[PDB]
Amino acid sequence: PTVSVFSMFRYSNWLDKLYMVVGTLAAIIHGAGLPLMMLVFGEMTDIFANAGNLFMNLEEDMTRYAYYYSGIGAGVLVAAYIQVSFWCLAAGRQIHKIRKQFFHAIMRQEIGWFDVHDVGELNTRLTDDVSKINEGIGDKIGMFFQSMATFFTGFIVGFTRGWKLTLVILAISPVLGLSAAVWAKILSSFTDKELLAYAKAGAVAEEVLAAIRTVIAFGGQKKELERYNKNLEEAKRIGIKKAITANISIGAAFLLIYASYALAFWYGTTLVLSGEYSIGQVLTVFFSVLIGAFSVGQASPSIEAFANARGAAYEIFKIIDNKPSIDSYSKSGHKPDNIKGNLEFRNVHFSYPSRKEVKILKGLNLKVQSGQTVALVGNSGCGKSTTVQLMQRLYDPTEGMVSVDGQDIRTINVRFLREIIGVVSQEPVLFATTIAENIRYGRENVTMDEIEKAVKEANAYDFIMKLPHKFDTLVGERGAQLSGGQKQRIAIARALVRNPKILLLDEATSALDTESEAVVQVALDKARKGRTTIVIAHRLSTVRNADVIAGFDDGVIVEKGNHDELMKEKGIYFKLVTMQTPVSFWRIMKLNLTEWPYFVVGVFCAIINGGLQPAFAIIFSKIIGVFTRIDDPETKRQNSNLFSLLFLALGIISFITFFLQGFTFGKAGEILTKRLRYMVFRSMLRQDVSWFDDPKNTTGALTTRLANDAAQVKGAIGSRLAVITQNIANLGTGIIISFIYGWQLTLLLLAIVPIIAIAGVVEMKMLSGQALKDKKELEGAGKIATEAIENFRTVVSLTQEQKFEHMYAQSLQVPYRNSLRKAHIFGITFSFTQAMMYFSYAGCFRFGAYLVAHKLMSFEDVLLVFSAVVFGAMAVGQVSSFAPDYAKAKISAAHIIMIIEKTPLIDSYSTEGLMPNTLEGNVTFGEVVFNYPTRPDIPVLQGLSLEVKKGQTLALVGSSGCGKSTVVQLLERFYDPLAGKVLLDGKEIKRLNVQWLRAHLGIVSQEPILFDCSIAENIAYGDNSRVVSQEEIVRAAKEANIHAFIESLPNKYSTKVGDKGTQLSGGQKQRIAIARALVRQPHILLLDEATSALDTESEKVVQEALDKAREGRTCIVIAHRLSTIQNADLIVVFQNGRVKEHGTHQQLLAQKGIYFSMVSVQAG
Amino acid sequence: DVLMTQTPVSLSVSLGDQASISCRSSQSIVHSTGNTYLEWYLQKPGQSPKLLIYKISNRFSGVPDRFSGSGSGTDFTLKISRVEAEDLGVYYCFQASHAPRTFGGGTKLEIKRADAAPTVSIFPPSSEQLTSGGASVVCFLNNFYPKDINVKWKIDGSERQNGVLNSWTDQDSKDSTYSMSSTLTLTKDEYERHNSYTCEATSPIVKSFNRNEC
Amino acid sequence: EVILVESGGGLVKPGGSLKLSCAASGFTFSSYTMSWVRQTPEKRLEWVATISSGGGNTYYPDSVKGRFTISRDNAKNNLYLQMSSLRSEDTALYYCARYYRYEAWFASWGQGTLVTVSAAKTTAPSVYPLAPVCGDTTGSSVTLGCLVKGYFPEPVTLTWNSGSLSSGVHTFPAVLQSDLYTLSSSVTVTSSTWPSQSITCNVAHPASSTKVDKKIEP
Ligand SMILES: CC[C@]1(O)C[C@@H]2CN(CCc3c([nH]c4ccccc34)[C@@](C(=O)OC)(c3cc4c(cc3OC)N(C=O)[C@H]3[C@@](O)(C(=O)OC)[C@H](OC(C)=O)[C@]5(CC)C=CCN6CC[C@]43[C@@H]65)C2)C1
Ligand SMILES: CC(C)CCC[C@@H](C)[C@H]1CC[C@H]2[C@@H]3CC=C4C[C@@H](O)CC[C@]4(C)[C@H]3CC[C@]12C
Ligand SMILES: CC(C)CCC[C@@H](C)[C@H]1CC[C@H]2[C@@H]3CC=C4C[C@@H](O)CC[C@]4(C)[C@H]3CC[C@]12C
Ligand SMILES: CC(C)CCC[C@@H](C)[C@H]1CC[C@H]2[C@@H]3CC=C4C[C@@H](O)CC[C@]4(C)[C@H]3CC[C@]12C
Ligand SMILES: CC(C)CCC[C@@H](C)[C@H]1CC[C@H]2[C@@H]3CC=C4C[C@@H](O)CC[C@]4(C)[C@H]3CC[C@]12C
Ligand SMILES: CC(C)CCC[C@@H](C)[C@H]1CC[C@H]2[C@@H]3CC=C4C[C@@H](O)CC[C@]4(C)[C@H]3CC[C@]12C
Ligand SMILES: CC(C)CCC[C@@H](C)[C@H]1CC[C@H]2[C@@H]3CC=C4C[C@@H](O)CC[C@]4(C)[C@H]3CC[C@]12C
Ligand SMILES: CC(C)CCC[C@@H](C)[C@H]1CC[C@H]2[C@@H]3CC=C4C[C@@H](O)CC[C@]4(C)[C@H]3CC[C@]12C
Ligand SMILES: CC(C)CCC[C@@H](C)[C@H]1CC[C@H]2[C@@H]3CC=C4C[C@@H](O)CC[C@]4(C)[C@H]3CC[C@]12C
Repeated sequence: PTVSVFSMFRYSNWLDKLYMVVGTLAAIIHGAGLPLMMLVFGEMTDIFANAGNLFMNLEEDMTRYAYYYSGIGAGVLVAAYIQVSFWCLAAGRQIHKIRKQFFHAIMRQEIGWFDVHDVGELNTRLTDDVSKINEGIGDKIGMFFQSMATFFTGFIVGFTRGWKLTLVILAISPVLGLSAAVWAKILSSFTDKELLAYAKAGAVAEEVLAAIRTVIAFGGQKKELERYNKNLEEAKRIGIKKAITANISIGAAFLLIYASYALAFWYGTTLVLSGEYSIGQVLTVFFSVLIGAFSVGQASPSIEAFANARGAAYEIFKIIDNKPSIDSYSKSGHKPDNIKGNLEFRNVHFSYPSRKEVKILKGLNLKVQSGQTVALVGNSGCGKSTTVQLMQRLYDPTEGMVSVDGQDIRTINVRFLREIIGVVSQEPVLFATTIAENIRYGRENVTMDEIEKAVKEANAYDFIMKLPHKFDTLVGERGAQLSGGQKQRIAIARALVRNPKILLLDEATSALDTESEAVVQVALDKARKGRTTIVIAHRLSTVRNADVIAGFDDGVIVEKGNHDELMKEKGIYFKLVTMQTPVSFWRIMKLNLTEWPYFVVGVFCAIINGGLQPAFAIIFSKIIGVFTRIDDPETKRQNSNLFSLLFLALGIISFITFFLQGFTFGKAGEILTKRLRYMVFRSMLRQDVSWFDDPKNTTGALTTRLANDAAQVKGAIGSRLAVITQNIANLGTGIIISFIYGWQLTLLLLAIVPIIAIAGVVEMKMLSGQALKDKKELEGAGKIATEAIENFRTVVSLTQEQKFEHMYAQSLQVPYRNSLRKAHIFGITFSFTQAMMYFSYAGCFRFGAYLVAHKLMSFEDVLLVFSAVVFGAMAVGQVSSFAPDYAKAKISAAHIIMIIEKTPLIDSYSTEGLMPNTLEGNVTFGEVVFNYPTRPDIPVLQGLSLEVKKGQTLALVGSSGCGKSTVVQLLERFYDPLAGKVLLDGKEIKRLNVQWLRAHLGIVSQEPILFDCSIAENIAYGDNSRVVSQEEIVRAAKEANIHAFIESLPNKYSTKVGDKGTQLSGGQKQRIAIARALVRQPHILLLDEATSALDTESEKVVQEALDKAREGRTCIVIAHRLSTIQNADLIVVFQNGRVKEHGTHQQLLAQKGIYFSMVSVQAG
Repeated sequence: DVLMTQTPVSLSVSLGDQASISCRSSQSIVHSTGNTYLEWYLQKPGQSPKLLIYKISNRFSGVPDRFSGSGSGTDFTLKISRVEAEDLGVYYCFQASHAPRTFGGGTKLEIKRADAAPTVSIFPPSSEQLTSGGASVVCFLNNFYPKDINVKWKIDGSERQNGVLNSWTDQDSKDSTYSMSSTLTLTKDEYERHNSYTCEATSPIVKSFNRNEC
Repeated sequence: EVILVESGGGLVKPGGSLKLSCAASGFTFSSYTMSWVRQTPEKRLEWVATISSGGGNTYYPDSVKGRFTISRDNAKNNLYLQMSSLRSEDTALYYCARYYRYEAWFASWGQGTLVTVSAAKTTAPSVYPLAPVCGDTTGSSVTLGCLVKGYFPEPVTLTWNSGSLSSGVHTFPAVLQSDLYTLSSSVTVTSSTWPSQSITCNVAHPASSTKVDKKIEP
């Protein structure tokens, strides 16, 4: 669907409504400017053909006709300026209003809108959709009107000069319109066809580049490479056919134009010889009507662009038309004055609109008084965060009524209520400004003294003092520059600066140490006496000193009372407390050196295509020189027939040679792009995981490099050799011939050819539009939008949208002025290079009359020099426009050859190394330090050590991100540590073979990822370089207890699975990951988070195959669920990388340490 | 081939009358362009032909308005009104409409005038010719009209000789008269044998001389 | 004005090869179609050949094609006609003629050039003075003659006193007899002219390089 036309120009004022009307009138005038030139030129050639009478008064008459040409030139100068300037100004101002209103509408949106609509889609639709609207209401509409005016002027001038000859053109004119329409529609950046061809291979590229570590883990690079190559060859085939047909179309356009010349002259000489028309009358009519018919097709991309703009405006306007159910832009709600903390919930049933079939809540009733510290305890899934979100009115409850000190929310203001409730969420985000602004983000008017007070209440002033720019430090994106503890404490301060009336903490001390959490809680109890408070966390240290503790079960608050009340109640909380106690190099031709025959044929055909322009200049001059000589009717009839036949033969040659040049260069270019994509992708795969770490080149840079290199390198190689050759042939022959024929006129015209060529280029660039507008500026503006869509979760709490929209507008204020000036400049350059042609006509034919009068050259020679040098410098402009840039192509080639010759640490195709015939299975790590390359200043390990024997079920337990999967990567050769020693059965991994190690063991990743194929080819990814038997495919499925969910689906072993397994559930993809690794039969096995999303009955059937297969092979399981940790052989707890405790489980349970506190979570 | 045939072969016209020639073609000349090309040419005695009407009823630059052409289909005509003596020669009708270009035969135009009589003058053989063994007596009959006149050589008063040579100029455009020469050529011995030589134009006009030398 | 002059016509034995040249001044030679036309001794005009303005197209009639060949040299402004396999019926007077806009075929004719194709041998003329007996006067006027006789081929030039005497002259057309030509001319001058100052009969026969000025004597 698409908008109306009245609803596209919705943001148009009286000033924008004037610009469009006057630009439309000026475009009509500009349009009619050219057929009048052909009328004057036809009338002028009769002054030169009847000049010599057996030359007096030739220079007077050429003076008058120079005035005519210069008057038309001035008229077109003024009208073309007005046209382009006024349409680009109307579009610019309107697009500005649309950008602002679109973003302002995105801000006033219900929560969860972003979950429904991905935020890369919002951030991309923003820019793409506004550009797609801008294109259609800009100068494309002016060009449309200009071409309709040219059409009508052409046919009126035609029919007025002579109707008999115009009717014949009009009979063959629809074919001309179709030829031109098809040509320009094909021409309007036919690049999306290549994107549509490469879409599927890009899908494979994005799959493999989402799970690079996984594919490297299984070692199956070759399989994914075969897949990419198959997709690639398909796209290559489609491209070859597209080149064939596009070039056939250009060829038939040229054939039709030339055979039209042939017919026009064959019948026009019949009319001239009969005495009815003259030769000027025939030139007038033929050129007027031909130009009108071609101008109708020069306006076909405008209807396309307008349809696309209409389509995109529909989406945007629909986004800005919806009004959510809650919005801080409505002042209807009443603001209270005497603020008193009181919470009343009663019969509160609520469900998430994202998944409304499930009901987490089934009514909660609660009454909380002022200052009453209420804690809520329960497992993750009851919805503590759901209650926190329910509080601030992020949603509305489906049943009941909620109230805060008497009256209900549903009749009072959302903004006022939102500001007085200081809330901290589970995972805070921090804005990438200075920290002073971050803490200022509480409210508007906060001075530095209050800032210091709040930061000293947060006890986060030490790391403020040790780091430079103590109030000027720009924190990185998503709080990466500082640590987690500092970040959470300053987030607490950021909440406190608002001076709230109700405080709501949710997991305020997730990764916090002892003394900082203690001082934080002391400060929290320093500012709780005037404010209501609700705290949600896991640590029971900051819970025992509360007012009232409650307990969630199935969303329902079941237990109520104080501490001793739930002690004597002996419930789940009693169980809890009972258990707790730079350069650029040229090698681009060597890349394409295998396809030499295509280039030989292509350069030959390009030489001919360049020569076709002077040949036409010569034939045209000679036909018009048949009627300036004093010959009989038989001589004129025979010579006219000869030259009309020559027009036809030149048409056929043009058809063949255009087809051939296009086809051979296209085939060579497509072979080059397929080979380049293949080689680059194979090189990417052969890079280890350490190269991919770089945030520049992890996901987007590589896929954009594939889809950019493809086009660019064929651009350089084909453009250079074809355009340089075609234009050398064309202009060189033109200028040499026109020098031997007349050298004075040639020297005069040789000063005007630059402007004619560049005029062609500026016009064609106007036809293609603008690829990029205000790039730097668009970055400056879109950074704000990115950081405002990413931090939406936080910013709806902070209620700082207004203060964010103003930042957006301020960021827009520079590109706006820049764009209006750019329009006023482009209008001038376009109008001047358009009028230059009329002035060139005038100057050349006044000089020509002078020469002819002094008998220094003939008329036919003036006409030949003019046609070869001027009619044939426009062609240089067109050809040079159509060619793709060489600078971007050459830098792209530099990057491609960098990636191609790129040499990684270890070679994947290297079998060299220690290859023992036997192994033992014992591993030993000692004093092993690991620092991430991306984070060289932050150490995650401190020289850990381990000892592993055969069959030893070694468990690893710790906090999140403490070096859990680090030991996994440190075994699987992803990272080699700077210091340490790793003995694998007395064999150091650095001297062994690199594929053998990765071949012997087998693991399950943290998150299961499956490939775009059936489940059969998902499990048969585990064993490669080997013939997989289906009896092991069903065996591994029965063993993993997925055989039931396979044998149930239609096309059981050929059911096509979505990307990452988005079709089936998390438990099944976790099982089929267990079965994917099960077929490996590894002598060393690792498990990371083996029971993340799995049922309780499914864990026993998963582990039962593990327990029976644990024997013989070393086993290492890392999980959070204690069930697999109790039965393990030995357990190793980590703390910031350091091995704290190690030994048998009983020895760890005898001496109570930190592991005892880990066992004390929920048992009893 | 298409052949043009002009109706009068000779045409005599009083000074001041009207003269009409017609040139009927044989294949109804008309080109493929719908133009019919049919021109008239006039050759005055002793000069190259000159253009006169480059199609049916046009007129060449310099040609008086007395000449007019008019023709249709396969019959064309030329009419002159108030002939003069200057307009005196042969009129050809050229047609360039078909692939061999053909002229017509011609129509001699002769202006009538008052009969004049020749100034006759006889001349004796020169010394140089007598030495070589020859004798030619020459008699000019100048500025007379009409053309038809007879000259009779008399040798020694009675010998009407006949071995003579005659040659007519064309009608003179100035006075419309004629002339002609009569040359009696014989041997030096047959001449010496006689004394009196008489030239007689045809009341004839006589002229004579008496000697072999004086 | 347009001046076309022609040259190159002389006697030729049958089967021989001749070449005629016609030089054109006063117009732009390289713009005009040009033709050769021919006038027989019965005085019947016949078209001979046509050539277009570049030199591309040439048109001959069936009678003459194959043997004759027309060409033009646009740099020297010259028109040439080459003739081969001559015949007796190709004996005539040849004119070059220039084409006219508005489509008239021969606007400006040149002077003739006379071409004879026979076995007759070149023979210089015999010039004889003609005066009255003993210088006898005929009143206020005197008529003098001059007789050229026995020459071949036809072209012969006769003037009086290098062209000074032109008013009262009567040259008579040549008469062929026994493969020889005979021509005569008369002048009429006042009696106070000839006996006072003598009158010279200038005769030239280019075929034989003959050139004789015979004074008339009493
Ligand atoms: C707004 C910028 C501008 O208007 C563009 C462009 C150039 N301008 C000047 C105005 C102009 C055009 N024609 C003219 C003819 C006489 C005087 C002025 C002009 C033209 C036009 O028609 O606009 C409506 C045009 C012309 C050619 C052109 C593509 C082109 O644009 C569509 N050709 C590329 O090779 C050549 C041609 O072969 C072609 O069109 O092939 C794609 C073209 O044959 C036809 C049917 O046009 C032709 C004959 C007109 C043949 C030989 C050379 N001559 C020179 C180039 C060419 C033309 C307009 C300014
Ligand atoms: C139709 C719209 C979009 C444009 C208006 C067309 C204009 C440019 C038309 C309207 C009337 C037209 C004129 C009508 C009369 C004549 C007289 C003739 O001897 C030459 C053409 C000429 C001079 C025409 C030129 C084109 C013209 C001026
Ligand atoms: C777009 C299409 C349908 C237009 C229709 C084609 C017309 C314009 C074509 C078809 C046949 C053609 C006509 C055939 C016969 C003649 C008769 C002559 O005395 C003038 C040309 C004229 C009149 C032609 C002019 C062009 C013509 C009328
Ligand atoms: C459809 C397109 C591609 C080609 C259409 C060609 C038609 C419209 C053209 C091609 C040849 C043309 C004909 C060419 C010759 C003549 C003879 C002339 O004295 C009258 C017009 C007439 C009869 C033309 C009428 C229109 C005509 C038939
Ligand atoms: C598809 C359309 C636009 C093309 C129309 C057909 C053209 C190519 C045809 C139509 C009539 C044809 C002409 C018909 C007659 C002759 C005479 C001959 O001695 C030379 C070729 C010549 C001059 C032809 C050239 C080709 C020609 C002009
Ligand atoms: C003997 C001489 C005068 C021959 C004339 C050769 C000229 C016309 C040739 C020689 C160099 C050629 C240029 C070489 C490089 C390029 C740069 C490219 O971005 C557009 C084509 C362009 C601009 C060519 C245009 C044609 C050109 C200028
Ligand atoms: C003196 C002789 C050689 C004159 C030849 C004209 C030269 C100077 C003209 C002819 C065509 C012109 C080129 C036409 C188009 C382009 C493409 C554009 O992206 C850069 C300018 C460039 C490269 C022009 C530079 C100047 C140029 C090469
Ligand atoms: C925009 C800039 C480059 C203006 C260029 C304008 C040129 C092309 C125009 C301006 C006015 C014009 C001139 C106006 C007057 C005459 C006087 C006459 O005796 C010769 C022609 C001549 C000399 C014209 C030729 C072209 C001309 C010089
Ligand atoms: C091409 C455009 C941009 C401007 C070029 C203008 C040239 C073509 C114009 C400007 C000056 C003009 C000259 C102005 C006056 C004279 C003097 C005389 O001897 C006749 C012609 C001559 C020599 C003109 C020829 C045309 C001319 C040379």
